[PDB]
Amino acid sequence: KIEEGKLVIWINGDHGYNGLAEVGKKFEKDTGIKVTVEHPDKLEEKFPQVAATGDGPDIIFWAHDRFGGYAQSGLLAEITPDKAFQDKLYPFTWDAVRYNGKLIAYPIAVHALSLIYNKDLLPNPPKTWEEIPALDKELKAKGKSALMFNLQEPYFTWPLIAADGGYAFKYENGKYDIKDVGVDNAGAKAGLTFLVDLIKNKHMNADTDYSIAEAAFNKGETAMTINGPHAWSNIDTSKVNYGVTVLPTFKGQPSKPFVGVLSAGINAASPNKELAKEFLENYLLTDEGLEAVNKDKPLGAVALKSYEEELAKDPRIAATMENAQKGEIMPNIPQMSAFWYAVRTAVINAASGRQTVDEALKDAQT
Ligand SMILES: [Zn+2]
Repeated sequence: KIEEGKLVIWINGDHGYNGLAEVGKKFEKDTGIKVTVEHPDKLEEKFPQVAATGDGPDIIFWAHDRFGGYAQSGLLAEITPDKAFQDKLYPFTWDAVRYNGKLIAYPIAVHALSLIYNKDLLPNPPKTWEEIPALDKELKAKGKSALMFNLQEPYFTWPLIAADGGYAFKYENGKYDIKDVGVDNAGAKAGLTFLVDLIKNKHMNADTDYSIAEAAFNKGETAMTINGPHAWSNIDTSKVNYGVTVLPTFKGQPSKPFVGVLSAGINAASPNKELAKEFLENYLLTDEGLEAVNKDKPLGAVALKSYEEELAKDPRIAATMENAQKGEIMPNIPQMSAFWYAVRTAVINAASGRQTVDEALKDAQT
């Protein structure tokens, strides 16, 4: 069982666990209660195991898309923020931590894809997808290319597919309708066709993955890529003069990336639920608490309005949140997994020519 009278917190080592431990110190220095921050390997797989026997940490930090499965198993306590605290965070971030109508975690950080561009090769990046073919022809006359990004994973291609009407599961009145999938409607077909035409006209290559795209942009071979906040650390080393901006529009509508929310959940077996609430609301989710974690390792964009307004002085972070609000929350329901594999195969088959766009998307509907 979980020990009463202390807080044990699990958070991945790629986040500011040392900064989180300093927040624990301010807590441990005006409450008396000790906070121990641990970063065990594969914590997202260990947590459901230990929490099923009534053990594990008091608080777990992870991407919200895994918290739906935790909540399905009753591993997470229903949190009780009052309306005043809820208004301190962006409303769409609360959508990411709701399961079966219950809030089951506190939103912390916000992740979304943006357009990354080389200011030297391209000082004013394009605003729409439609102008990218001609811009590629201009750059190819100089021996550069316009755009390279990961075509193997649908996380990277979905923003264009979703723009004109494609969607995963219909989201209304706070619930996903698993009987309503929108991968082969007219809008999804239109965006995927534009993608395939880019490959047929040799503006992109179907075999490009994460590594080929990153290496090409970091060496100045291509003018743009598409990636998230975790990729910036590599571009900084390349000394490529780069910027981050809003994704291009398609048919006048914004590209719609899926939004990931780093969230903090309270173990349902914890005897320290009131201590955890005090720590998360009044120490971590403050300007001073988020600053302590951010100075350790950058969080990207954040769900707390007051601190996001300061972080957005960085145009890369402002662009991240702008794309996040133009996108959609990643569904946390279990059917989401069958969606991703289906769309992954459809995009791969349409890009290579194994299937037409219509046939690939139809097979993805079922
Ligand atoms: Zn992150």
